[PDB]
Amino acid sequence: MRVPFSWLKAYVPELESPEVLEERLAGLGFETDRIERVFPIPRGVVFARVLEAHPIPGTRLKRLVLDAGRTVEVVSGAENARKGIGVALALPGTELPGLGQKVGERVIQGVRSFGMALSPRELGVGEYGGGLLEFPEDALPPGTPLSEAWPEEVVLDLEVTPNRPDALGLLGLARDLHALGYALVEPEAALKAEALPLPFALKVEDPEGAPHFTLGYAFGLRVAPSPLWMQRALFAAGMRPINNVVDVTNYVMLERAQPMHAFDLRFVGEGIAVRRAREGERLKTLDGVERTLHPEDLVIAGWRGEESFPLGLAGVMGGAESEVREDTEAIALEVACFDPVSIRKTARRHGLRTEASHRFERGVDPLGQVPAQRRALSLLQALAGARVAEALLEAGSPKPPEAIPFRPEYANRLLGTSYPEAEQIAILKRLGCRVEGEGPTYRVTPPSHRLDLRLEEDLVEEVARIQGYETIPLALPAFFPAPDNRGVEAPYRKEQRLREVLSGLGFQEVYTYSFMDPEDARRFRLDPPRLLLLNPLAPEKAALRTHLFPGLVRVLKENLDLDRPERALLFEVGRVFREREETHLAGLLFGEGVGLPWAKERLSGYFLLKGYLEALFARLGLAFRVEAQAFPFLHPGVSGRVLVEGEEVGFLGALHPEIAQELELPPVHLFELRLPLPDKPLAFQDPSRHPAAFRDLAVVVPAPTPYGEVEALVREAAGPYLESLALFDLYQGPPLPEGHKSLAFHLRFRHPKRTLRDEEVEEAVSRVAEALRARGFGLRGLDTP
Amino acid sequence: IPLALPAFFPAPDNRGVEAPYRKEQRLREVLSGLGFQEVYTYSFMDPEDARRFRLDPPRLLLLNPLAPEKAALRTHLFPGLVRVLKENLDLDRPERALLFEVGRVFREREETHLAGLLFGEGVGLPWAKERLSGYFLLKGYLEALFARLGLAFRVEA
Amino acid sequence: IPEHHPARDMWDTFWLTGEGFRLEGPLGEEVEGRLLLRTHTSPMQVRYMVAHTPPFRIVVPGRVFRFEQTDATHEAVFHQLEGLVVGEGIAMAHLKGAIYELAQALFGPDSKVRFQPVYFPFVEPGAQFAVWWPEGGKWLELGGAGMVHPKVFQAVDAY
Amino acid sequence: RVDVSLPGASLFSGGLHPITLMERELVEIFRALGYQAVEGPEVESEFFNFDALNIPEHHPARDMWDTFWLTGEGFRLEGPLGEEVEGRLLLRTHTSPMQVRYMVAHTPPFRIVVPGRVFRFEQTDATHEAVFHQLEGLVVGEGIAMAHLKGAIYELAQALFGPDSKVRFQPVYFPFVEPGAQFAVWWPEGGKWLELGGAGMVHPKVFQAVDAYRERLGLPPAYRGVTGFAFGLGVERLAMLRYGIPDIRYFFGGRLKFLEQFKGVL
Ligand SMILES: N[C@@H](Cc1ccc(Cl)cc1)C(=O)O
Ligand SMILES: [Mn+2]
Repeated sequence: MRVPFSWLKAYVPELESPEVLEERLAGLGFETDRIERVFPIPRGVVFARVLEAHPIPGTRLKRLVLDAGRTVEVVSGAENARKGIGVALALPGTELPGLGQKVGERVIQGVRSFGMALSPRELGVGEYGGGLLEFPEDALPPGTPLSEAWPEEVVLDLEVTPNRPDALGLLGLARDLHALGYALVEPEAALKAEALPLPFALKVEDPEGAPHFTLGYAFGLRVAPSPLWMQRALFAAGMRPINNVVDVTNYVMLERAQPMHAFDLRFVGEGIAVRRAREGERLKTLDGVERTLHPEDLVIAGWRGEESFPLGLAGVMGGAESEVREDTEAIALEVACFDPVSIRKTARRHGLRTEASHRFERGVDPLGQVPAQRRALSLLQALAGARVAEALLEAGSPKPPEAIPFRPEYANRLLGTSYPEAEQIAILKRLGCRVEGEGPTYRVTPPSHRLDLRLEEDLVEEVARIQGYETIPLALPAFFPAPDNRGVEAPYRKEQRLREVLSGLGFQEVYTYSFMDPEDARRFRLDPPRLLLLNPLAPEKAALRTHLFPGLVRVLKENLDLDRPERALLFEVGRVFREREETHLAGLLFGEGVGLPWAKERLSGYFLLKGYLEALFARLGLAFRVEAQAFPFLHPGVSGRVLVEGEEVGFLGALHPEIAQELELPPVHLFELRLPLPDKPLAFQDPSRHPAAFRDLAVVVPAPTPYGEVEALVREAAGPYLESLALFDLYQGPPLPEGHKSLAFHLRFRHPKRTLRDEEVEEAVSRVAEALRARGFGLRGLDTP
Repeated sequence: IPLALPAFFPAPDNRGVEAPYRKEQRLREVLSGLGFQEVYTYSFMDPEDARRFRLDPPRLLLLNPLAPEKAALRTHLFPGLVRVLKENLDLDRPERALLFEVGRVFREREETHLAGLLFGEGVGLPWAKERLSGYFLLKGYLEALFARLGLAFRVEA
Repeated sequence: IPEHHPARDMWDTFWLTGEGFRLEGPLGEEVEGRLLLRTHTSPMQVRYMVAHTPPFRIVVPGRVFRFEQTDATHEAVFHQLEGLVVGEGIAMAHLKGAIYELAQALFGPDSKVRFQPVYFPFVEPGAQFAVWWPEGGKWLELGGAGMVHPKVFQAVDAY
Repeated sequence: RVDVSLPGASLFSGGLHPITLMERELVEIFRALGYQAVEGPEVESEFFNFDALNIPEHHPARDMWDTFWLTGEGFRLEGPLGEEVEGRLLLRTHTSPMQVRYMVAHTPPFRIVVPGRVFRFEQTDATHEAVFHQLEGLVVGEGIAMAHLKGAIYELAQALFGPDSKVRFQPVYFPFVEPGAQFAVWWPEGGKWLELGGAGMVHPKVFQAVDAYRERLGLPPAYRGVTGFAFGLGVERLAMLRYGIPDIRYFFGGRLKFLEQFKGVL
């Protein structure tokens, strides 16, 4: 909202300055996003009177004869340029903002234009440049510098939150400032009404949409330009003056968050009808736009005989045809309260956002209509010499606001402040609230203009803001948290350690968007995404990711394209979606590997990751195991599932080649698990003081048999005194029966209480060799040194 | 006596007073995540090890030691690590070992030291043979550490 | 924050579709309602409250989503950090002390906080706070806050 | 084709020492209560380790700590404000001297917890060490009462043993506190009272020592109108109970088969 300092100052006279004002509004709950000085007018621009306009033959230009102290001529192509109005005359030599170059005396189509008459855009008071500024022919003494009646203005760009719709009216703002202590000046609606009948009727066919609807009657209208003070005010507020009547309605709207519209009675017919639009109904709105109404649109219509026709889009924008113009003599004045939701939908439906819709959507004072009619009619009587009728046409009867229980003690308790009771009640009273009773709990009934005041809490915030959030002291609470809140952070802490151990192990964390490209479902060979976006940012982000690895494989490529990493060991923890939302941990390897920069031998690929992963779980004190299993998105040869502490939690392997190719990528290794990982509780295993038994043995098995099964059997059969068991050598070929291989196992034994006798060992090394062959496996070398 | 918890804004000169302690903790944690195993060794020292491990003599001594092997206060952290290594080879028989210890050392002024020790065959494939170990294995692990700590690491002879 | 409410425009929502998805409630139970990507972490203070009892102090970090145009200082996918301290006798003086502590911890002894009234349907009094950044020498608008709204407590207990 | 169940590169897997884990958990417990952790020097002055704490020589109370006395020159023991102090050197017999150092170097109110290696000339058995760890606590400030010490420990217990845990306070003696006390926490599982540590309201003479030393250093008095509580607890005895360690001698034993057992733990 634009807040013109001098305009506001009319209601709040004692305002210190626009800077101090910005400050005061901040504390009241209104933040200004900008402060601008706006009407610099050079001395060269003077007020002039158009004595006569003469069109130049053969041209579409006119020779204006102007009274500017002395008589001067100027040439203008403006459609509104006519005699009888006052204009802004920039004399030769004037530096106008809008052009950059200097104004001068020049010859145009046979006549010497002594400077030129300005448009809002040329004078630089408005963006409008399609016509001359139109002033009252007597606004000033011809030739007087325009500045002398149009000083510069400072305008605050104020943010008005939805809860304070009353603040969409300058007087509403004035009231808040008043609560702070400033004297408040409310305009007096000096009206001289006439008891006589209104030549039209009101028929509100849809009270849902038009809960409270009034109509004023003003006739004997002398439509003309607005006084200089109003044009200045309107311009500063972002609006453009049109004339007497139209301006008065914008002025009052801007003054008290109450949109109103004057309908030329020529088009009203027998009466105004507030109804829903009949499907197909057409309406050329004020913006010159020809539209088609939806049956859900509230419309201000008129009727004549057996015909009903639309006059305006109720609460959004009036019709083009009934717009008040120079030849208008009487009007029907609409001042109402519309159903916010209705206005909201209609506004959207037609892509219209107006000063009016905006205020009705946010809500209007349910009982402000009648006071608004006086203000407007009064102004119309003063500026358009209107003869106003005494009666109004009213439909609807809103109920006043109810009383709210208020306890000064609670206010102070909730805030942690200690404002004396009297101080509080006074504040409330300044805000226009009525306070009854004598405590401890009062009956506080708010002004109908405050839609935001319904609860006691609502009142304590009123006390706080007027006292000032800075008067609330600082403190820290002390208390024993309720029992069910203990260790409630364990989960969060658990995942954090995980990320931290990973970063310490060597993995680099990466954040990837939670979105997904529906196609990647096909690309990376995954089941289709279960959740989709009704309104995606793009179709490549139309679904919600089901896996974490696809985003990682992508970032890899993108990193190879921008920079050219030789290697990369990444990881990412993120929420994934499918059936249920779940947290996943995924990692990706790639590149040459680990080794010596100047050397050649290296460690990489599957077993590099598998090794890094072994350390991770080793560090987490959890069992890690990788059994072979197929996965669409994995290489058939390099593929297996993950078994943390027995249960399957995810997968590990090389990215399937075909995918690698479609994506133009080298072999990429990776994994993806489901969090949280299992928890293996500690069970301290007191070490043995005694020496351990060392014995080796190779197991001959066919190349196809998985290392896992062999190891499993060997351990399972090694007995309850097995300490270690490690593969220190894998071999296959001559002299073994090809299609076979030997597994070099280092074995250890130890007894907690005493040492082990060779009987127990050599026998246990047999309990294995037994089931080892009984299972179909050899023994290249038993009791090997 | 009832139970209660105090509330108050701590005096200004107490802010971030824990930074130091927190800093060393991260260090230990990153180390354990990089692969190092933490070890605690007695702050005492055997006066002879001064000669054994070729170190200047210990500056602080005990007027009443638990034993003469614990009669001085350690000047270095590595001697205790080299020892624990042997003792570990004697009880159990570790093939490898990547250790670390953070501790207060004494000499002129009491100072905090970080020491690490490598040993064994190294990194590679259990069933294979090619391996990464010795100097450049440590030097490499150490490079990662500082890489992780975002600090310049360099080793001049 | 009801529909067609002017206040609901403060959050541009990403609406989701598709079936078979099981959204689970606070007490692990299977709830319903139109799915969407959370526009802020706030809903979590409702979930937590129906699942625990006061007094307590929680902070909930989290990825949030909003349909918006991505520029140099604007994202559609970012992170928030909520705070919620409920308990008998808790006052706005405590909210102010918390943020004061936040600032000190974040910018040093020469830092300071500032509170201005602002609107949020879930708090009353409502507020926006800024912290003084001595180095860059300027007020950074950090976040909004306020005393939990009566209707929020009622929603929790009703559920 | 690859035997994916085949062992991978033998990258080393690290681990943290039992005491580190225990100390960490303890420090976290108190951080949540607004305590900040700071440390002190292992080699101390008799002044900080004893005198400043109201424990003079030939005093029967000084027998509560069997001191390791040090000798040798060239050693620079630095005081609280970085200055070069004097006094008979010794290995601190408890972390307590640190609450004096911290107090002369800062101003109230505040909350600190100070972990640390301590030394005592004693015979090493299965549940006794000459070299162990303590965790001190010190909360000073205007209006601080014994009701707060009791609440702190109550919180310590809950955090350490669950909702069915409970604390117990009995009067006990310490030259640096008055009232003085010993506290035990209820361990639901093992179903028994574990005597954790001693505590009490800082002693008037300790505050006086601090301010006197401050004057001597040019600083203004800061502990004239404040009270405070402190506490101290043995770490190993708790780590053992918690991790189920049978012999306290393991901690400094350096045995890998032992240490490696704590990689998982957090
Ligand atoms: N540090 C003391 C224990 C202690 C007692 C009382 C307090 Cl207040 C603090 C700590 C000792 O070594 O026995
Ligand atoms: Mn309010």
